[PDB]
Parts: sequence; C-alpha cells; structure tokens
Amino acid sequence: SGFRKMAFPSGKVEGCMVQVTCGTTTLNGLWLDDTVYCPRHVICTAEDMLNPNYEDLLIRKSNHSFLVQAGNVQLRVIGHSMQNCLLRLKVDTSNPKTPKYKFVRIQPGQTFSVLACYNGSPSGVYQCAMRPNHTIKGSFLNGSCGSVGFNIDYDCVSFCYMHHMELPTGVHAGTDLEGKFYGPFVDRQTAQAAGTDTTITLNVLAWLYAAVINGDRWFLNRFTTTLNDFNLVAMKYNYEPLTQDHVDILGPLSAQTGIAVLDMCAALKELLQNGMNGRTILGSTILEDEFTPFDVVRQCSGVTFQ
Amino acid sequence: SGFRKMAFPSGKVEGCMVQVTCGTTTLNGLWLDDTVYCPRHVICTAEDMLNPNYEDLLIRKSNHSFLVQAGNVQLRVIGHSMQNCLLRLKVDTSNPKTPKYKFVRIQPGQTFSVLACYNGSPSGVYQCAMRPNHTIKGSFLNGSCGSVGFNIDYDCVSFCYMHHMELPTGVHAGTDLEGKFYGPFVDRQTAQAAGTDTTITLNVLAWLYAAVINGDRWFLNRFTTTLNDFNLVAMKYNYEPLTQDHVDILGPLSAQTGIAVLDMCAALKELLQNGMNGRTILGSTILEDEFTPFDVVRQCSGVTFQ
Amino acid sequence: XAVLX
Amino acid sequence: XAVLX
Repeated sequence: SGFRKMAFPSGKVEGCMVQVTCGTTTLNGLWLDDTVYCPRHVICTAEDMLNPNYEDLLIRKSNHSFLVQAGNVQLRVIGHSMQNCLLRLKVDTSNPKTPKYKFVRIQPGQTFSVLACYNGSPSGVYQCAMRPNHTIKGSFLNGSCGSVGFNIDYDCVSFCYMHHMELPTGVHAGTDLEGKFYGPFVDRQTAQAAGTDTTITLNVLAWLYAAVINGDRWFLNRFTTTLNDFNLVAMKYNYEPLTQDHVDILGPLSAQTGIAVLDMCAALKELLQNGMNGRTILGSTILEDEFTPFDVVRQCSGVTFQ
Repeated sequence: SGFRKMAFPSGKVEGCMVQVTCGTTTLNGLWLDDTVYCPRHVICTAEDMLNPNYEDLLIRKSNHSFLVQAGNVQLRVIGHSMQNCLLRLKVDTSNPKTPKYKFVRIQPGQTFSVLACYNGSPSGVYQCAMRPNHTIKGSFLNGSCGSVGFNIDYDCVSFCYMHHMELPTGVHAGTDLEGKFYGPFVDRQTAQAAGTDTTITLNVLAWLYAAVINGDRWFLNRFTTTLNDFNLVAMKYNYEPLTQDHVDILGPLSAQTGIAVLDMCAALKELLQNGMNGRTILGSTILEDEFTPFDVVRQCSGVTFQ
Repeated sequence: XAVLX
Repeated sequence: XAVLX
C-alpha cells in the first residue's frame, strides 16, 4: 500500500556523469561509449550569453579547449561537433559503465526521473512531469546544467532530457538528447516566458484509479458523463480536454477497478465543481497530475483492494 | 530555484541488493563485504507468521537452508546468526561493490531515501521521513521486505532502515540495521496499530525558511511570539511542541534569511489559525513537514533571493 | 493487523 | 528573463 512520486534507481546514470570545462565555465556532461554530450552554452562566458552566435563561438575552439573530467580521471577530447543545442565531444576512452540506452523525445504529460548533478557529481534524484507548456518544475541551482532526465525499462536507460535553463517563474527548460528544446525556448539569456500551463487530465484520472486500486472510493458517484459535457467542465477549470485516445489508454486501469472511464470522469467533474470537502485522496488534498497511467500500473498492486 | 522531495542517488545501494530465499519465502537482503542482512521473517512460512518463535524456527535451519542470489550469481552461505530482528548470513564472497558505510539509528522527524526492491532488483527510490509515531509513509507491495533506507554523506552510505511490515492504516514499519525496530512494533502478524501521529514542527519551520530563501515572504507578519504561547497553539493543532533545541537548530537558516526563529514561529501560528487563504508556499497548499533543516540547506541556494 | 512485507 | 543554468 501507499503511493509516492517514485524515481527510477539512478545508478546506471550516475556512472555516466562527468564534468566539462571550457574556459571558466564548468557544467555536467553525459558520457556514453566514446562521446560526451553537454549543453553547448558551456562555450559561453557570461558576456556571450545574451546574444551568442554558437557557430562563431565554436569555430574559435579546438579539441583541447575542452576539459572533461570523469571522477578524478581526465579524459582527452579528440573531436567535437554541435548538434542543435548540444555539443558532442568525442573522447579517447569508452565509458566502461555505459548502460544499454536509447535517446527518446518524451511527450507533454509524460514523466521521468531527474538526476540533479553539480561538477559532474550527482547530488539528488526526483521524479517530474513534462508540463503541457513544455517546462518542468525541477529543483536546480547554478552548475546544474547538463543534468539529465530519464526512464528505465528493464535495464535500458531511455534518456529524454538535459537541463539548460531556468525561466522567470522558477520553472525549467531543456532539450532532448539530440539537443532540440522542448517548447519554444532558445539557449540565450533573452526575455522568454513559459506559456500558460494546464492540468494533465489523463494523469489526474490515472491517479484517481490508483486511489481505488489502493482501497478508496469516497469520491465516486452514481453519475456518468459524455466526453463533451466533461470537456465543458475541463475548460472552465483549465484541464486539458479529454480525448477518446485518453479514454482508450485508461482501459486497463478501468478494467482492474470495474469503473468505466466516463463514470470516473463524472467523479472528477464532481470533485472539480464541489472541491474535496476537507478530505484527501492518496494522502493529498489536491488533485495530483504528475502520475501517468503507466506510473500507476508500475507502482500499484495488480490486485485491487476491493 | 524550485523545491522537490529529493532522494539521494541510489547507485551505491543498488549494488548491495540481493535476493534471499528460505523455502518458498523470498525477499531482499543487503550485501556488505561478506555478510548479507535480511529480515528474520524470511524463515517463516505463512503459518509461522502469527506466532513465530524465531529462536526455535532458526535452530532447525542450516546454512544451505538459505539461497542468496546476487544478480544471476549464487552466493554460498557459510554461517548465519540472528541479531534482533535480522539475520546475518555470512557468505563465501565479499561484495566488490561495497561502498564506504555506517549503520545509524535515525531519530523521529529525520528523513532518508528508500530504495524499493523486489526479488533483489531495485525498482524505485523516494524520500521520506521517520514519523514521530515511528512509522514511515512508504510505498511497498508484497516482496518489498528487506528494502532499505539510507542517507549519503560524501561517499559514505549511512544505512538506517530495513523494511519489515505494513500496518492497517497503510503505513510502514521496520528496523535499523542492527535489527531493532523503530517504534513498539514486533515482527509477527498480530493486531498492532500505529500510535497517534503529530506534525513535525521543526521541519515545517525549516520549509518556511526554504520558501523565503527562494524569494517568497507572503506569509510573514509583524508579530513575534514566546516559545510558550506558540506551544499553546501547537497543542491545539497537533504539532510537536517547539523546544529551545529546535530554535538553536534553526540558527543558520534564520541567519541566512534575517528572520528570527520566533518571528517565523509567529508567522506559522498565523498560518495555523488563519489557513493559507487560497495561496501556496513552494508550490504547496499545505504546510509541509518532511524536509529537515539539513534537507533545506542541502537543496536551497546559500544565497537568499532578497 | 500487522502484515509482514 | 531566461537564465542559463
């Protein structure tokens, strides 16, 4: 029993973190086989940050312009190139701790584990969701750039995020491991702002299914709703419209609990219009949206507490 | 910026998890050097669980009564003994991945990272606090016993918890790594219940200090309070009495923010009597108590956002 | 009702 | 005001 925002064990990733230095700027990089990936802004000094031309700044660097340290071991850079917003530094050694991996570009609403790192040394791990507005609500300080986000399936690490910046509202933005940003953000210190965000409806539903699997049905009701009538309430409360695809994704959870998706939507509509009246769900006083249907199946028992 | 319940990177611990089997009962064990630690109830069949005499059940076992698997490698048990509620199985191999470590018995209110494991395979990691009533609100399913809790200082793993059971309210109980339970619980399936819990006052204060360090002062006020007047409000809201020792522990945070401890207590008293009026603090609509003063200093910037 | 994990 | 980490 119980339900926690759970991250994946981080060991397979801790072994790939290194420190990359260019001039007086130091940040984290990811060492897989014979390549080190890191934010291209490592080649910027504070004055380059407002209007950097990376093509121009980079052509002025040589392989030895880059210092790569793995533990207390110096790696030697023997090649470098830019791929969108990342640099790929080829080094003379292959990481012997490289896990099986893949690079994936996750979709909004999906979740992943973040291994916060500083100076190539991992310091903490936590779970988060890619928000609909393409930012994540992480916890990062100066020196955290190059920290990565990932998911683990069996023993394959699927890397999906590299940290690059913080926006004014205190939220974070970054790229997939091909260096393409999530969202309309660019890697320069100009005026940028996260767009308006929305609650991830599919996840709130999944989490209500988790609450039932764990033995709680207080919020259910005798009603049902059409997708359309639900969406009128969703718009009013700034929730993503529910789609038929979302209803299909919730099939397994619905089958495990015996609660039809639209009947659960009716329960949600009621929680939205009436509040929780001093009550909690899985320990929370608010409707949680950072657990996907997959996160629920992963964590909850496959047997409902009837 | 940002604030998350952050766990310690789990790699150093993932390398110590193994599976221990005795008969048809399998659970997790911790392999450090040439010893494997695991819950002594691994020697129980379901019928032994209500009224097991462990001394008697154990004398009937031999070293080969125990199967220890590390990965796909079988370890051979060459000795065994009971230490309170754990078994210490001496094996013929020393774990080459053993990290520097210590066994510590943490105090109520303190926090630690849990590496949830099943069949000796780590599956997730999350942070939690040892509640005043000596339980933790974890997330555990059948097969999770033997999963451990820890903290990491530099590169030393301080193990402080091993999971043994779940109580009726869905909360969890276990032991330190000497096999002594936290709380009045015993390892048998009898009627047991967590005692009444309380909010960890020191942690709520620390978290309010974190909110200010991160740039938010909305909840502060022009008042102050005596320790005694604060405690009258604490009793009314089921918060632990504040002590002079708590006030002393909050010194550094108080100095970094320029807010006297008792003035922050006055802020808390007001939040308790008035609620948060639709507002949030560090993203939360409730007063958070699972971050210690140490957790705040670890995670927050050492420079306040004035 | 303590349940051993 | 985007701040590069």
